[PDB]
Amino acid sequence: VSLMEKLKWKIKCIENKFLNYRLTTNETVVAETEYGKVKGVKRLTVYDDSYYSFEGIPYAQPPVGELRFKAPQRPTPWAGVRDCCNHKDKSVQVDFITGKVCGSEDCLYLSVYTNNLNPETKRPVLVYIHGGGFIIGENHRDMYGPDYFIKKDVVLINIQYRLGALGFLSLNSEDLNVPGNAGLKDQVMALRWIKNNCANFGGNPDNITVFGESAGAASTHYMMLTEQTRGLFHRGILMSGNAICPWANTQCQHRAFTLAKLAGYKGEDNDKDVLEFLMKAKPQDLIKLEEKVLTLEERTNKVMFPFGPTVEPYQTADCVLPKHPREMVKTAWGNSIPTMMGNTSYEGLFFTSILKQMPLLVKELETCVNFVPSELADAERTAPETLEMGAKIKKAHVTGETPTADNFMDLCSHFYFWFPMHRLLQLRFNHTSGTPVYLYRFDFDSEDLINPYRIMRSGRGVKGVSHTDELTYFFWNQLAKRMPKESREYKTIERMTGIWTQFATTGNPYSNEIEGMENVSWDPIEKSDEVYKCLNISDELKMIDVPEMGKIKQWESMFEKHRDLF
Repeated sequence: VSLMEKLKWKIKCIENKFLNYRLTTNETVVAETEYGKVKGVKRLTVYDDSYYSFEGIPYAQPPVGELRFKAPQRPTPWAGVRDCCNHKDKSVQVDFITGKVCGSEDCLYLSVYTNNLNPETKRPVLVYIHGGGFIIGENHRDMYGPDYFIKKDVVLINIQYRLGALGFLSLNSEDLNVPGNAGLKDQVMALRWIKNNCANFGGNPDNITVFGESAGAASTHYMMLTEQTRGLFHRGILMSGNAICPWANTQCQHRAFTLAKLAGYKGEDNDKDVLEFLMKAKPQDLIKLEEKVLTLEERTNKVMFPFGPTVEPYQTADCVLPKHPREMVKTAWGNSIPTMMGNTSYEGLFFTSILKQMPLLVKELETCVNFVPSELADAERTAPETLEMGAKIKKAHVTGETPTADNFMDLCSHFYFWFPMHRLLQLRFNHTSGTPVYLYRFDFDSEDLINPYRIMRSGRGVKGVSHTDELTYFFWNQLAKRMPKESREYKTIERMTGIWTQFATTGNPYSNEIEGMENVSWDPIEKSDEVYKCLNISDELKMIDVPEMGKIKQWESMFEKHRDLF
């Protein structure tokens, strides 16, 4: 991020300080939880709405010392009242704007929001799991403010969970009890807290919706796959992601050793000596080195993060992922709850800045071997079969005689999002009770209202709807402003939160009370459908055939000889 955007960010952080004080009221309230009482407070919004706010509710013991890299433990209860009028630290991470390590190991908290603590009827509960590649993110309201959602009569809960190597270190040796996925286990403990405590805030424990974007969508999907969460919630929404995405998991068991070596470890490649080393290290020191762990080959093979969700090397009581995601789909309890999935209309547009900085990436489309699904390719990417499959991908996305940045970004939309969605839909149809899945396509472009990911990506002035652009219309953030009610942006906020709230309530995203839906016939996708239908969300709401269908089928064709792997 440039100096100019850094200095502006800093000014916005100071302004958000002052705004937050002005919107804090003196109406404190006290709620009961299974571990003790919590004090929260009424806050106002810039639209002059109000909501009750509880931040910093612990759902697990701080994972420090001997608990580092381990499954979460339940928290210590308290006899008095805990002050929850203020946020806690985020998980240790690199700050996307400053580039400095920030956060704390003491990060296992959630926040609860609602416009009415004592409603006549218990309300739908929506739980947001934030994205950020499993390496950044938070539930702070300067990024994820509930100010738009609390216009609806819902309970909204935003959770945190361990990130990076501290959340996703994995070691083969069963004796060490570091199987991996600690951060996903964090999410599990949070969802258990929510089911067992949302009643205290007017929530219906029998009508919970989990949703998330990007890594939060992969997370929502993991929470729909694992037996650990069976029946804990009742709808799911996957926004630009799922667990089949190539970036959403990784067999990272050898990278603990690699990280240790980067941090100055001398010794053998041996799980116990490496763990004992990492257990001593300053948490900041490990997180700063994480961007250096992936090898050239791994990066070439499109492995996106060194640590992340993994198939656990051995089964334990708290095992979240005992098998690969595709195998887990075959028995998943979440296949049989109402589900909504969607993507934006130009997902890969996110990588505009990366392609300007490393223009030689475009030459990857000369053969496209690096984008062949890794289960079909070779690490070398030189096998004749890999070349043949790469030629198929190239036909799908290279439009002229010279591959272009636009072509690269289009390819990325499919590699990272549309193709794994198609794979998931087809696999799920074979293993479900018949509960509906609805598709949306977010296609609303504005720069009058933005969110911090646009700064992170240097995407100001870039026309089109990138990965993360829809979040602006769901959550307040410290770059936002009050929009006029007749503005296209305000209308889109009402539409997006209205649709999500409607789906959370009934399992059907359609509502006649949502402006622009008068002629919308939004049917769920059927197994028999050759072509997916979706609600395209622009200035108008229109049911259309997914424009991406043709390319989706071309990617599918790579599995013609290997249909069991599709």
